[PDB]
Amino acid sequence: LWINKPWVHSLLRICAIISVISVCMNTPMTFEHYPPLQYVTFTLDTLLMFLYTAEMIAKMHIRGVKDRWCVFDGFMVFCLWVSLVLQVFEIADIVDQMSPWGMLRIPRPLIMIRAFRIYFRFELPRTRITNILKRSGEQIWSVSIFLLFFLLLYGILGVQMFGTFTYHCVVNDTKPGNVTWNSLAIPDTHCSPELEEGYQCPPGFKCMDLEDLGLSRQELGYSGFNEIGTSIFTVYEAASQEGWVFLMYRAIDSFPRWRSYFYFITLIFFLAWLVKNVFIAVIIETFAEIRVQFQQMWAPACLQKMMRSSVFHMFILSMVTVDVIVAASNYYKGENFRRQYDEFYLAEVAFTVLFDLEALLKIWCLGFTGYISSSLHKFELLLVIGTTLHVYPDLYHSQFTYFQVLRVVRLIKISPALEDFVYKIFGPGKKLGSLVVFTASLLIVMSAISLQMFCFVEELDRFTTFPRAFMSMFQILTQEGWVDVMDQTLNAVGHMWAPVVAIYFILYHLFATLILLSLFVAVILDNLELDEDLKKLKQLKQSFRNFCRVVVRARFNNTKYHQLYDLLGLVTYLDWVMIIVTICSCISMMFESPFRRVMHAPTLQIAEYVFVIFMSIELNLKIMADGLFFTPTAVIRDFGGVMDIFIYLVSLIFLCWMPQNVPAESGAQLLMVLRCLRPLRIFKLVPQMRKVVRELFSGFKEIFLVSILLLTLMLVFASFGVQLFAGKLAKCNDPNIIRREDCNGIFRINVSVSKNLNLKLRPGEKKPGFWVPRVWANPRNFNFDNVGNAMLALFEVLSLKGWVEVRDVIIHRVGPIHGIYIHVFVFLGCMIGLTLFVGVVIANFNENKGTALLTVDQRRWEDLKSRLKIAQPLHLPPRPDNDGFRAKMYDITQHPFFKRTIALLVLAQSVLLSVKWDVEDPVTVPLATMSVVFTFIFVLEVTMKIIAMSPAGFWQSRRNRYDLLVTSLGVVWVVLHFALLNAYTYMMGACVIVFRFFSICGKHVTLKMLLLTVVVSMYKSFFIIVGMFLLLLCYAFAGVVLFGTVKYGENINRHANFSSAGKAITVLFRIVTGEDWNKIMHDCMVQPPFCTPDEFTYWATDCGNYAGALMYFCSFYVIIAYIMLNLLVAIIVENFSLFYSTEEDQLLSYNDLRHFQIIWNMVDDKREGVIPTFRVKFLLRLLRGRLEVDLDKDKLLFKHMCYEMERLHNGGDVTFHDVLSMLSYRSVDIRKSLQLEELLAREQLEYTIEEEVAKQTIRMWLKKQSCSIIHSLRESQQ
Amino acid sequence: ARNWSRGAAGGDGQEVRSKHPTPLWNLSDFYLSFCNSYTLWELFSGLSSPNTLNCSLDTTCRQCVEAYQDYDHHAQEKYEEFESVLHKYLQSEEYSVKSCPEDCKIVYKAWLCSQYFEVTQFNCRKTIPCKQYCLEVQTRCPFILPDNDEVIYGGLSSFICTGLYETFLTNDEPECCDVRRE
Ligand SMILES: *[C@@H]1O[C@H](CO)[C@@H](O[C@@H]2O[C@H](CO)[C@@H](O[C@@H]3O[C@H](CO)[C@@H](O)[C@H](O)[C@@H]3O)[C@H](O)[C@H]2NC(C)=O)[C@H](O)[C@H]1NC(C)=O
Ligand SMILES: *[C@@H]1O[C@H](CO)[C@@H](O[C@@H]2O[C@H](CO)[C@@H](O)[C@H](O)[C@H]2NC(C)=O)[C@H](O)[C@H]1NC(C)=O
Ligand SMILES: *[C@@H]1O[C@H](CO)[C@@H](O)[C@H](O)[C@H]1NC(C)=O
Ligand SMILES: *[C@@H]1O[C@H](CO)[C@@H](O)[C@H](O)[C@H]1NC(C)=O
Repeated sequence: LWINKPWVHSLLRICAIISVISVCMNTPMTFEHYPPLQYVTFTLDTLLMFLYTAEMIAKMHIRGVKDRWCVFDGFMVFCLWVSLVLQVFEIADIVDQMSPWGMLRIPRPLIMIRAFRIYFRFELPRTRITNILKRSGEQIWSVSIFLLFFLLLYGILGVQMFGTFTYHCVVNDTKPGNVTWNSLAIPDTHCSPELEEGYQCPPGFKCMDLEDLGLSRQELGYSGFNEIGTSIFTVYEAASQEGWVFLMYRAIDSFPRWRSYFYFITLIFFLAWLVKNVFIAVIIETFAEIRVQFQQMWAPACLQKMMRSSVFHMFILSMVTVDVIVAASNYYKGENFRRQYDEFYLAEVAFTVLFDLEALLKIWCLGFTGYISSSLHKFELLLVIGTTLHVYPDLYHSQFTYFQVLRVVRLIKISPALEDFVYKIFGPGKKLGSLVVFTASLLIVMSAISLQMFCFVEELDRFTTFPRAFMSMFQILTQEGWVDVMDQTLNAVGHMWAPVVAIYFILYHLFATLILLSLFVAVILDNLELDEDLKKLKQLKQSFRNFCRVVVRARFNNTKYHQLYDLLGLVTYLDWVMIIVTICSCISMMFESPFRRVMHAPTLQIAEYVFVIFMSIELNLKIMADGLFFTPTAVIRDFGGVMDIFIYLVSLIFLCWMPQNVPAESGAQLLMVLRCLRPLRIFKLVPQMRKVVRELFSGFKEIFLVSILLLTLMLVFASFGVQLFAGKLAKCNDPNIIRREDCNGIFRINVSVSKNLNLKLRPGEKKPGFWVPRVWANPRNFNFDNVGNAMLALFEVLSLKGWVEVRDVIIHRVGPIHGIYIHVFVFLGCMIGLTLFVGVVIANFNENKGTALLTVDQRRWEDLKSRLKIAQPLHLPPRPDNDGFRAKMYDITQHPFFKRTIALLVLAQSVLLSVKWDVEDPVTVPLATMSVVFTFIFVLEVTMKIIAMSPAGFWQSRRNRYDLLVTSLGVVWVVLHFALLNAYTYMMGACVIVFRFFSICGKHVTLKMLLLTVVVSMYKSFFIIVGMFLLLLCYAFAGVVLFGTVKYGENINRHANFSSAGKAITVLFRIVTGEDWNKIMHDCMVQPPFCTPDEFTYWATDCGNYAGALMYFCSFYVIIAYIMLNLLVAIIVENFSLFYSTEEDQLLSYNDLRHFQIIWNMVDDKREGVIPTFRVKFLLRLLRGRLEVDLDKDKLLFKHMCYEMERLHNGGDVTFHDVLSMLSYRSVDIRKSLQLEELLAREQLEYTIEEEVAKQTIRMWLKKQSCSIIHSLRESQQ
Repeated sequence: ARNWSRGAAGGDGQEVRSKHPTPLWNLSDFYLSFCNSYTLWELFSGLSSPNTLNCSLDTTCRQCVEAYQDYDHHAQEKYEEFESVLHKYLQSEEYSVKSCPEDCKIVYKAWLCSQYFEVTQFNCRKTIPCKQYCLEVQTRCPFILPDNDEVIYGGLSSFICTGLYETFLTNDEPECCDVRRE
C-alpha cells in the first residue's frame, strides 16, 4: 500500500518545506557568493521531484479529475519539472543566471500549503464554515467599496486644491539644460512662484519648475497631484500615515496655508483613523459569528518541607533578581576588555552553579519522572542547560545569551494577579499559536515570491537574496518607509512595468495592514471575554453661611427649547462663570511667547488677575457653604478637589511673585510649567468629561499589568543589548576609514540636499560638501552602552519610528546575525505587545456599558431592538390614477434600470475633475461645457419626479431635498459661468460636482450603512476628542515655556518648533500621528557644546532641557497614542454592529423590514402612520415570502397575531412600531435572544394570549418562512 | 604690531604677498595673506617640511616661504567650499537666538588655519588653547546634516570634534590667539 501508509504521508508533507528552502536559494547573487549552492540545489530538487511524481502517477494510473488537490498536485509537479528544465539550461552555457526566465519559478513556493493540509472538519461542518467565510467576504467587499469612495473623493479634491510640487528654490547661475545637485538650496525647499501664495526664496536665489529644466518624472519622484491617477496614489500613501507631514510642508511652501491645514488634518482624521477601525470591526464581528456558529452547532524526607517553604521560594526569587541586575550592570566604562577569565563571568558561573544545584535538589526530592511533567520545570531545564552552555568560555556573550536574560521569566510567580492576567489574555495557546504560524508562513511565501520576481533586475538591491527580500517584506508589513521600498523598485524595474509592481505592493500592503493586524486585535479581544456558557451560567446564577450655600447652589433656567434649557441647567450659575474665566485665561495663554511674557506685558496679565480674583471667591464660597472634607458634600471630595486647590495655589503664588528673570533649570521655570495646567479644571466643571475620565480610569489595573509585561520585555532585550553591543555600534565619520588609528585630521563630508528628487551626477562633478574633522563616534539617537540608553532606544523602536535606522546600524556595525535581535523584539513588542493595550481598552469600554456580560445572541437582539426603534414608514406617496401622464411618469421614474443610469451619471460627471479646472489651460473649456450638459440632465430627472408625485410628498424625502438643492446650485452655476468666465466660476463648478458626488452614498444600500456608522461615531466621540484637545493645550503651553528657544536640529526647524502655542499644537499633532517624534525629542535634549548657555534668563539661551524632554515626550506619546486613540476604535466597534446589517435567518433583516414597509404603505394610504385594528387582520395576509403567516395550517399564529394587537390598546388603533415589534418577538428564538428579565414578561404575555384564544375558540363552538418556523418551535416546546 | 585689522602697512607690519623681496633683513613679523593672525616668526619657529629655522636668515633654505604660501592657499580653497554651503543654507538668519553666520565663518576660518598651522601664537594679549575653536564651531554654527548613503549617520551633524568619552583640552594648550569679535 505504497500510497496509503501514514509513515510516507508525514514525509510527503515535511519535504514540501525543503522544496521551498531550495527555491529560496535559486538566485544569481547567492550563487556568486557560494558556488556549491548551484550544484546542491539541482540534485536536491531532482530526487524530491521523484517523490511527488511517484504519488501523482500512482494515485491516477493504479488507484484512480474533480478533486481540487489532484489538479493542484498535477500543477505543482509541472512547476518542479519546468524548474529543473530551466536550471539544467542555466547551469550550462545555454542561458545565464541574470536572465528574466527565472520568473517561471514564482508559482512554486505555494507548495507551503501541502506541508499543512489541516483543512478538513476542524470542529465544524463544511456548510457551517462556508456560511462564516461568505458572510465575512460580503462585509469586507462592502468596506472595500467604502474605502474606494473615500480614496477617489480625496483624489478629486487633491487635484483641485494642489498641483505639481516642482517649484524648488535654485541658485540663479543654473541654465535650463544644466540642473544639478549644486544648483539647489542645501535645506532643499519649494516655493510659490506667485508672491504671498506660499514661500518665496531669499536674495541670490529664484524658483522655477525643475521639470521644464529637463528633469524627468523618475528624477522628480512619483508623489504629486497632477492627475487623479497620481493623486489616488498620494492619497493612499498619506492615509497610511507614512511621510504625510512632508506632503503637508511641501503643500504649505507651494500653496496657501489654510487649504493644506484643512485637507491633510481631515484626511488623517477620516481615512487613517475612522476608516481603518471599520476593517477592525468587520474582523471582530467575524469572531462573533464564529462563537455564534460554535454555540449553535451543538535525609530525602526533607522533600516535604524544603521544596514547600516560603524561605526557599523567596531565596531563589531574590537570587534571580540579584543575578539579573548584576548581569545587566556591565556598562561600557572604557576600551579595556579581557573576557577569557574575568569579572561578571565569575558571578555568572556562580549563579549558574546555584541554579544547577537548585534543579538537582528538585529532581532528587521530587523524582525526575514527577519533575519533568510540569511545564514550568521543562522551561527551567531549558534555561539550566542553555546557561550551562552560555558560561563556557567560547560561548560567553554569544547568541546563547538569550538563556541568561530569560531568567527574569521565573519572577512572574511574585503575585497570582499577574499569572492570572497572563493566562487570561494569552488564553488557549491554539488560537494565538495558529495566527503567529499563519503570519510567519504568509511572510515566508511572499518574500520567496518577491525574490523570484525581482532578483535578476541587477539595478535593484533589497530583492537580491532571501534575507534581503524578507527584510523588505517585513518592513512593508511594519508600516515603516514602505513607500521607499516600493519607489526603489519602481525607479529600477522601468516605466513599462511600474504599474504592475505598484498594484503588487498595494495589494500586499492592503492585506498585511488591514487583515493581519486586525486578526491580532480580534484574537486578543476574544480571549478577554468570558466563554458563552460561562456568561450563561453567571446570568442564570445571579438571578449667615446659609446665604453662601444658596449663592453656590443656584437654580437653573417645546423640545427644541427644552434641549436648550437642559444645556443651561447643566451646571450651577457659579460653575458657568468658572468655565468662562478658565476659557478666557487659556485664550490669553495662547498669545504667550519666549519674547512676550505676561511678566513684562500687562495686556496678557489682566487674565492672570481675573482668574485668581474669581477662583478665590469660588473656593471661599464653596468652603463657607459645605466645608473642606468634613461631610460627603464638602469641596475636597477626591482628586478633582485636590487638583483645583493645587491649580489655585500655583496660580496665586505666580501672580504675587512675577519673577522678572527666570533661569532655564530653576524653581521659577518649574512654576511657569505648573501654571500650564489650567485647561484641566474644565474636566472637573463639565460632567460629560468627568464621565469620560472615570470610564477611562476603570481600566487602570489592567493597563498597569500590560505596562509591567512591556517593561519586562524591554528589560531582557536591554540586558542582552548591553552585553552584546556596548562599545560596538561606533565608527569613524569618514566612510573610507576602517581603523581607529586613522581617525585623525580632516576630510570632505557630503551634505544631505534631499533624500527625494533623485538626480544623477554629471561625470566629473562633486556633491555639495565641506571640510570637517573625522572622529570615532556613536549615532546621536541611540548608543547601546548602558541599561538606561538601551531601554530608551527600545522604547523608541517599540513605537515603529526610526526602527529601520536601528536595524541597518546593527547589521552594518555589529554583524548580519544580530538582525534577529531587532526583528524578534519588533514582533514581540510592536505586533503582539502593543495589541494588549488595544484589547484591554476596548474590553474595559464594553464592561463600562455592561455588554461584556451579554451573550452574542443577546447583543444582536439589543442592536436589532434599537435599529427597529430608529426605523420609520416610507415617505413615498402612492401612484396617481386621476390622469395617465403622472401615472406613466411614476412608472418611468421607478424603473430598476433608471435608478442605476442616474447613479452612473453622477460618476460620469465626477470624472470631469480628472485634471485641474484652471482658467489658462484650454482643456478646461470642454470639461466645464460637459458639466452644463450633465446639469440639464439632472434638472430633467428632478422634473420627472415632480410630475410623477405631488411636490408636498416629493419634499418629505431627504434624498430628494438634497438632490434638488444641489441641482438648484447647478443651474445657478450654469448662468453665472456664461456671465463671468472667471476662475471663481470654474471653482464653483468643481464645488457643485463634488457636492453631487456625495449623492451616491444615498443610493447604494451598504455604502449608506457604512457612512452612517462613521457619521454617528463622530457624534459619539465628541467629548473624547475634546478631552484629547485639552491635553494638547496643557502640553503646548508647557512646550512653549520649556523648549521655545531651542537651536535648530535634525527635525526642529522653521516648519516644526515650539516658538508659539499655534506652532506647538501643530508639532503635537505630528507626534499624535507619530511622524518622527524621537528625532524631535533628541533636538529638545540639546546641551553644550552644541548650544549657547545663559546664566539667568531662559529666553536668552538656545539650549534645551534633557530630563524635561524625556518626561515631556515619552508621557505625551504613551497617554495619547497607546491609550486615548484606542477609545475611537471602541466607538467604531460599538456603532458598526448597530448600523450595519446583512441577511441572516435568525433575526428580522433589512429585506424583511423593506418588505414590511412596502406592505404597510399600501394599507396606511393617507400616511397617518397609525392604523385601526380592523385592518390588522388584512395587513398580515399580504405578507408573502419570509414573513408569511399562512392563513391555512398556521391558523393559531394568525389568531395570536390578531389578538395581540387587539389586546395591546383594547381595540382602537395601532402604530407602525407596535406591529413591527410584534413581528420581531414573533420571529426570534426568545429562549436565547432575550435577557432573563424581559423573557419572563414576554412568556407571561404570550401564555395569557394562549389562554384568551383558547377561551374564545371554546366560546364560539359552545354557542352552536421564519414566523411559522418559530411558531412551530414554540408550539413544540409549550 | 597691531592684529592684522585693516591696511597693508599702517599697523606697523605687512604680509608676505611676494616670494623674492625677503632674502634678508632682521625683524620677523610679516603676516600671511589668508591666515592673517600667523606671522613668519611663529611659522619658522614651528615645523616646515622642506627646511627649518636659522637657514632662513643665513637665503639658502628660503623654499619654506613658498611652502607657507602654498598652505595658506589650500586653507583658502577649503574655506570657499564651506562659505558657499553656508550661503546655500537658507535658514542662517533664524536657526539660533545667540549665534550669527558672521560668527560661524570667523570661528571656522580660525579652525582651518589652526589645522594647517599647529604652531603656538603669542604677544596678542588674548590667548586660548587652539582646541577651543572646535567647541566654538559646534556651538555657533548651524546643524548641517551629512549625506546618509554608505554610512548611516544616526542624527549627528557634519562638524563634531569628540566621541566615546575621549579626553579633550588636555592641557596640551597649543596657545592660539582669540581672533573673534565676541
Ligand atoms: C543671482 O545671484 C546674485 C548673487 O546675489 C545676484 O546679484 C546681486 O544683485 C544685487 C542687486 O543688483 C546686488 O546688490 C547691489 O548691487 C549693486 C550693483 O550691482 C550695488 O550698487 C549695491 O551696493 C548692492 O551690492 C548684489 O551685490 C548682487 N550680488 C553680488 C554678487 O554682488 C543676482 O541678482 C541674482 N539673481 C537675482 C535673482 O537677483
Ligand atoms: C561623497 O560623495 C562622493 C561623490 O562625489 C563619493 O565619491 C564616490 O565614491 C564611490 C565609492 O563607492 C566611487 O565609486 C565613486 O566613483 C565616487 N564618485 C566620484 C565622482 O568619484 C564619496 O565616496 C563620498 N564621500 C563621503 C565622505 O561621503
Ligand atoms: C549648459 O548645458 C550645455 C549642454 O546643453 C553645456 O554644454 C554647457 O557647458 C552648460 N553650461 C554650464 C554652465 O553648465
Ligand atoms: C636681529 O637679528 C637678531 C639675530 O639674533 C634676531 O634675533 C632679531 O630678532 C633681529 N631683530 C628683530 C627686530 O627681529
